[PDB]
Amino acid sequence: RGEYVVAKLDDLINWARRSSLWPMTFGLACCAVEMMHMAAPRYDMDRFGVVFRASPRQSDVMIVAGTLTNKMAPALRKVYDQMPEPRYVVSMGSCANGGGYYHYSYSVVRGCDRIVPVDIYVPGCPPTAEALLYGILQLQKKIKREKRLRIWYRR
Amino acid sequence: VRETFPEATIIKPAEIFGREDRFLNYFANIRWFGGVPLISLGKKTVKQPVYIVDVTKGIINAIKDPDARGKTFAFVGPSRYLLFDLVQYVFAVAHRPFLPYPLPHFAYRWIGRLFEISPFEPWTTRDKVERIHTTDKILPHLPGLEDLGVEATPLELKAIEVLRRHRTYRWLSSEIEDVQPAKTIP
Amino acid sequence: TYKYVNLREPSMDMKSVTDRAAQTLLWTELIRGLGMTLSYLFREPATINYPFEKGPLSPRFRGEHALRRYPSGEERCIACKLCEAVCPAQAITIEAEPRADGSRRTTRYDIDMTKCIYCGFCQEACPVDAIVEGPNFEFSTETHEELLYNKEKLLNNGDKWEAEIAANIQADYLYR
Amino acid sequence: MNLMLALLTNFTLATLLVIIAFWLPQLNVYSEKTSPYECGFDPMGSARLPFSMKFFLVAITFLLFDLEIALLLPLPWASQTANLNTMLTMALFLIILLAVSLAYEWTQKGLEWTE
Amino acid sequence: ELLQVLKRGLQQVSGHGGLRGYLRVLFRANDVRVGTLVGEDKYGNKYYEDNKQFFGRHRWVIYTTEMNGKNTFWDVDGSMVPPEWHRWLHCMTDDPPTVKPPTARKFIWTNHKFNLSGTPQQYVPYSTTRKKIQEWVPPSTPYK
Amino acid sequence: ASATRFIQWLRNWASGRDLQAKLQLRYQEISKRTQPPPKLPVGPSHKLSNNYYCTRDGRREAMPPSIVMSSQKKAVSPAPPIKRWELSQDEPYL
Amino acid sequence: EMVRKCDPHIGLLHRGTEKLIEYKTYLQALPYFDRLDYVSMMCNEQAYSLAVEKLLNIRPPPRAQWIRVLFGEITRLLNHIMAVTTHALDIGAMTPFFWMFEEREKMFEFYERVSGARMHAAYVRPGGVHQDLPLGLMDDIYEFSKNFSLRIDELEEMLTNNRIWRNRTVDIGIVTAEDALNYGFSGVMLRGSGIQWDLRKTQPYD
Amino acid sequence: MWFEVLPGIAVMGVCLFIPGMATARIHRFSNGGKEKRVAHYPYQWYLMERDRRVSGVNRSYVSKGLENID
Amino acid sequence: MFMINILMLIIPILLAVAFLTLVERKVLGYMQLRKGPNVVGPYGLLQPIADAIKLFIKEPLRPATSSASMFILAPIMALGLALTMWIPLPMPYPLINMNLGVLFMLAMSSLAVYSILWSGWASNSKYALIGALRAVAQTISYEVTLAIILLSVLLMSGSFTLSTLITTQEQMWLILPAWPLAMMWFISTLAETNRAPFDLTEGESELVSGFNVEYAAGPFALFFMAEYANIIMMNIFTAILFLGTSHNPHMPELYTINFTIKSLLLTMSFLWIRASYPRFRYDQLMHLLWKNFLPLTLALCMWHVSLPILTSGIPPQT
Ligand SMILES: CCCCCCCCCCCCCCCCCC(=O)OC[C@H](COP(=O)(O)OCCN)OC(=O)CCCCCCCCCCCCCCCCC
Ligand SMILES: CCCCCCCCCCCCO[C@@H]1O[C@H](CO)[C@@H](O[C@H]2O[C@H](CO)[C@@H](O)[C@H](O)[C@H]2O)[C@H](O)[C@H]1O
Ligand code: SF4
Ligand code: SF4
Ligand code: SF4
Repeated sequence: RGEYVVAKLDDLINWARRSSLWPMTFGLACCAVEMMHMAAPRYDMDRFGVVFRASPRQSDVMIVAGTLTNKMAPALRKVYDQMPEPRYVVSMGSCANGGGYYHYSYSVVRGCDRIVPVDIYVPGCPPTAEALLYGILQLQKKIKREKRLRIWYRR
Repeated sequence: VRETFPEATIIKPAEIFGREDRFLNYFANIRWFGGVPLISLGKKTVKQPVYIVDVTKGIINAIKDPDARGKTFAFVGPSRYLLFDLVQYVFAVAHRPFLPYPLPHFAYRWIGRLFEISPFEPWTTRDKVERIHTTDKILPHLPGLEDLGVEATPLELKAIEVLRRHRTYRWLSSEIEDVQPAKTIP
Repeated sequence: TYKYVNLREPSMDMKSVTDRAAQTLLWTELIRGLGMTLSYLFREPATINYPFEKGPLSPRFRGEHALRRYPSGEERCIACKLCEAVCPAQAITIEAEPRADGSRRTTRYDIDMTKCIYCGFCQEACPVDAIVEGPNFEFSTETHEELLYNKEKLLNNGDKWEAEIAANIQADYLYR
Repeated sequence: MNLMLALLTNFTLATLLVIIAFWLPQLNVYSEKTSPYECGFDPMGSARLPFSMKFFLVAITFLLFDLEIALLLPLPWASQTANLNTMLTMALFLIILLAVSLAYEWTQKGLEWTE
Repeated sequence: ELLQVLKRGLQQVSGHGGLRGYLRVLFRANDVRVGTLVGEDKYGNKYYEDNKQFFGRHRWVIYTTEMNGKNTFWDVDGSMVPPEWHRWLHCMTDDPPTVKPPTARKFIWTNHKFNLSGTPQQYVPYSTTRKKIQEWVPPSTPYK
Repeated sequence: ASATRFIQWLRNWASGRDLQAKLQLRYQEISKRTQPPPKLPVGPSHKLSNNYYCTRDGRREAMPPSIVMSSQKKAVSPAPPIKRWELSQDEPYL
Repeated sequence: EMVRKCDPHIGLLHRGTEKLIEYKTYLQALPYFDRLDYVSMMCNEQAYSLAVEKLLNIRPPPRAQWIRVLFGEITRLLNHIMAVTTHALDIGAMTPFFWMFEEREKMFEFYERVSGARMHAAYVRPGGVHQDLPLGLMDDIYEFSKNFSLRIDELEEMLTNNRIWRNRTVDIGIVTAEDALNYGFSGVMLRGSGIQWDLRKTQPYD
Repeated sequence: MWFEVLPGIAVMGVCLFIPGMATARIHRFSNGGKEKRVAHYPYQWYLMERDRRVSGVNRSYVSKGLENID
Repeated sequence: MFMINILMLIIPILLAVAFLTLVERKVLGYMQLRKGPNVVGPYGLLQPIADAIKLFIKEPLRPATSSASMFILAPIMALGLALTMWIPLPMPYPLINMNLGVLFMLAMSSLAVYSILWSGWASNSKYALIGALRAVAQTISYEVTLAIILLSVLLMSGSFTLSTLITTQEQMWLILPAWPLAMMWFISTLAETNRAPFDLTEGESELVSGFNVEYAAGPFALFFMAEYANIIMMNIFTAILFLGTSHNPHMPELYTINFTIKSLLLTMSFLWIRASYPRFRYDQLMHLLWKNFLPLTLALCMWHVSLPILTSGIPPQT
């Protein structure tokens, strides 16, 4: 049965992708400090297989951790575009979510979803390190629900 | 569709060229096989390709225009080209060596079925081979892009937008003025 | 008063000069640094087992917003708009009118959770403890629109979290 | 034949893994993805421009010193000679001269990188 | 003392109802410590404590395998903890709801719900106010 | 706190310190998470008499700046020269 | 790899804070100061609170002033840990960052217990502080403080006498006392060159 | 706890054990239960090639004793 | 029967490398007061598999400006040469017995440098170029010292055959008579394998990712696999050189147990060292080797030429 095989193969690739998420070393402002706290010993994101890597070529997730200005917007789009696929974006904190407390500023992008597609929105100013860790686990369960090969099979 | 929905606006484009097209990109990707096979060298085919943004604007303007109901439009580009010149132009813009050679329909229809074995997206099919070599009809009775307030964008102004990524590093920076336009057909 | 962090004259007697010679050639101060990371290898790590274990919080924690009721089930909010006035981020939007009875109540009460800075000024400003920041911090969503809370969402939050919220207010209201 | 088989197997397996890596994943190629990386902003000038070498003098010296090891490698075999008086002198003579050149380049500031 | 260490390890297998239960928790929660059961909530979650563990690890929950019709044997998240145990688990208080029950209100949810984002029962925003301008309606009869 | 004797000796020796006396993980020495209720004091203005606000109104005592010169003897400095600092008796040299 | 010119292009985090503040009351503008040097949140609050108190011609009460100094020094620990460990991390010494952010994690707990927020407390306000210390908090601060000096020693055992660390830091970025003054430097950027200046000593507050 | 690192070390150790064990056993199997002959120098190769001829089965590792003298 | 032997070499190497990544993450984790991978499989045992599968189903990228042929060649060469470094290693029997096995490894190690040089150059990117030229500088720093150190040790062994090092150390480890060489050798292998505190060609905190900044997915994995395979190989080489294991011909597996333990512990020290020190500046690496190791290595080479002659302890040529 092809249906059974592709179903299992999705489980395999989905499990590999969510079990080895490598976020880009990318942070913008306050919220990057809570992201550093998620890497710190108490939460130790690395114990989930979540490893920071600097190069976009070697990254799977962009955590937009902080305010996106108009001056920084092209640069953020550049490094997102340079990520190989599949790639995911986590929007962290009010600034990245929808502009936050600089929403009405002339120099601030009102939400990073104007620039990149966003998979998970993590609320808070800043979200606690645990709130971000909850967001990463929510992304893992989203990846676990992907049906790429099942959809390919039925095309 | 016309009987089922008599007020439908039906739009009949030629081949649409653009960044994600399967037209200009299709020709440029033939380089991976060396030479470019063309039925009768592509001298017995005329295309009138149309720009994606022109088609999009035509669709948007048809939604707002009340005249577009129950009408049929033909969205064509501003110039007609022989297939040989068009494919030659593609390789000139991409700065790739162009080595055309005739291939008969039966032999080239046989290559299409070969590639049809792919369980994924076929690189080419027999149907695609026929469509590429079908001369683009002339339908004066139908309204066109100009009837929707759209100026058809010439191929020469947007090919580099599509074909720059097919160049090697040596030729990436070449500007829009380096390649001579292909011969058209008045 | 001040002190010098790095103003030393090293000893030049033979013993001190040989102790530095051994240090340079035998890497003694580098070995000492290996001992310290070795000593951490054998310590118990500080990692907790999230989500089975949670980081400690206090009753003052500022999390997800909720609109509260009186014990009778009446809304506490009276549409005074003090929370809307003080909101540093202009994240609250309110409309109000006389209810079908004579009551002063809101018809719109929105919080743009992507404008909010979770500062808690709204619950400080509220005269009737109607709007609070609750203890919930695990409400990340897949879409932006899910973070634009209207009055129905906030009343549901209060009904969902009142048991914990009331106990947290009970622990902290004498500090307020 | 054993060695050539081992070399052929090693590089074949490496080539096979590259082939899988390029033909198994789903590709999505466009201009912005494949542009050169430089921290989010477009590079200023080409990466083929000259890159100054500040250790140029050490690199040339490496050539002369690398040939010394070719001259010193046979020493374990040279120790089997009956004529041990001559080899020991010449073995020590070569090393001392290698040490002398290092001392000369060191004192003349050849090991310091240019500014 | 090494043998004493290994006996504590073996006592963990028995403390988890045999090797099957031991493997169940090891694969569900990636931890096999045995704690004192503090209580269970109506959704099946079980709450444990061990006050000789350092602050932060001295309390924990073993999530229920099924909650609200959803299979949570492998898929668990922090939003499955109901409010009464939320306070105890996050150390906002010392007293579990078994000892210090919460105040009962008619309007409080009887059935807690986890995070519903990404499902058909997710929250969708909308304006809660009614139309502000009434448009004139022309007469339904001709007269002209 | 649960480390065996041998491991305690090994890691104490490796670091050169007595680690057990100053453990970086918290145990029972920290405060209870349930505390008795406070009863906070009141400030000095909580009086029923002799408490007229006009006599304790800081804002209304602020005055507009004093004009020294408008464009309408011994030399001075902005303040006396700063006294020289002294070395710590606690530990003059780190 | 020799640097001939450094041209810092900033403004990639410019969010018009100073224009936004003009549309806020003095209370509403305070949280903007948490988000400036977002590693020294309460110190930023205090600077603003002192300025508004000075214009109001009021004085915060002694207990608030003592709480401000206490949490100002707690904040200095949070900042200096970040400053030293990320600096060490950039130079390739990654391990001390982890040891010390578990201490930083314990200090966010003090922030959260007085304000309910780990970072942007908005706790120090013109007139004093928002709320009083919860009972049992000073006991916990004392427990934390009693062990921290040992953590600093562990940091020093990794870096201070490390010949690799000294090679990377000794004689790097020398600034003369005269240049530091004219270039507008302050704080450790002045005291590193021998200048004897500290506003807590020369122009004390609270 | 630090001993949770051991399972990875043990798995790495068993992997690094296999090449050394496999080469030894394969050499015994391919050389009639003995160590593979080492021929670093031409003399040792000469003796090997003689043993290949002397064997009678074209195998340098099949050795003939006093039963092969008459 | 030789092809089976080849596979019983390559396959364990790759699996050992994969689980070295897990061990490194755990050891760094615990030395940093955290745990490291412990969710993906029990004790994080499946983490290496997830990383491997994930990387090979990730889209690979050919940069628009890169030189395609050398861009693809370089990662192939890195892994191919990494596996070739193992064929002469006696554990206790080599796959390929070589008279000059020591020299073969010097040649293959020098050739493996070009996988850094050509990957970095072929990328046509500034951070990749800077990383590549750091590889030139780092090779210039260590190779001259590295080969002369081997020569000093082999003056006691008597040949370039790797199996003879076992015989030389039947009564005693060579680390006793040559601990000054063992120290300078151990540091050299850290620079040889581009390991901290000499992790300069990738130099993450300075060059983002250095020579392999443009590599993704499978091609990136090959460089990672090659890098970790050389960590193990050069610590095995160190164990053979200085911590010789006794070989019982009738129970070779006893050798492989003791030999494996020593090589593992040496490999752990690479992780231990990475967790403990900051990074050299790459000009300071050159001056470390040329102004400290080289003067002492030259002096010790003279000493180890003379010492066998003056003590009448010259080793046999065979
Ligand atoms: C009877 C006759 C006998 C004749 C022979 C007698 C001679 C015996 C004594 C000779 C001296 C023995 C030591 C020689 C080894 C080389 C020593 C050396 O050069 O170290 C100094 C070097 C320079 O550093 P620095 O201090 O900054 O500069 C000095 C002034 N310019 O600094 C360094 O090299 C530091 C290197 C930094 C990186 C270190 C990272 C790893 C540290 C832990 C390694 C532990 C060693 C384990 C070895 C394993 C063995 C297999
Ligand atoms: C036969 C084998 C053993 C022989 C050793 C061969 C190597 C000899 C090394 C050169 C010795 C003399 O050459 C060298 O000259 C310079 C003067 O610029 C000396 O001094 C200079 O260099 C050293 C180190 O760089 C600096 O700390 C010092 O500030 C500077 O004055 C060196 O200390 C000395 O080493
Ligand atoms: S969301 Fe809050 S904490 Fe995060 S960057 Fe913006 S202001 Fe700072
Ligand atoms: S917490 Fe602050 S920003 Fe959020 S709604 Fe309340 S007052 Fe506004
Ligand atoms: S929530 Fe409170 S402050 Fe806001 S309008 Fe209602 S009663 Fe007023």
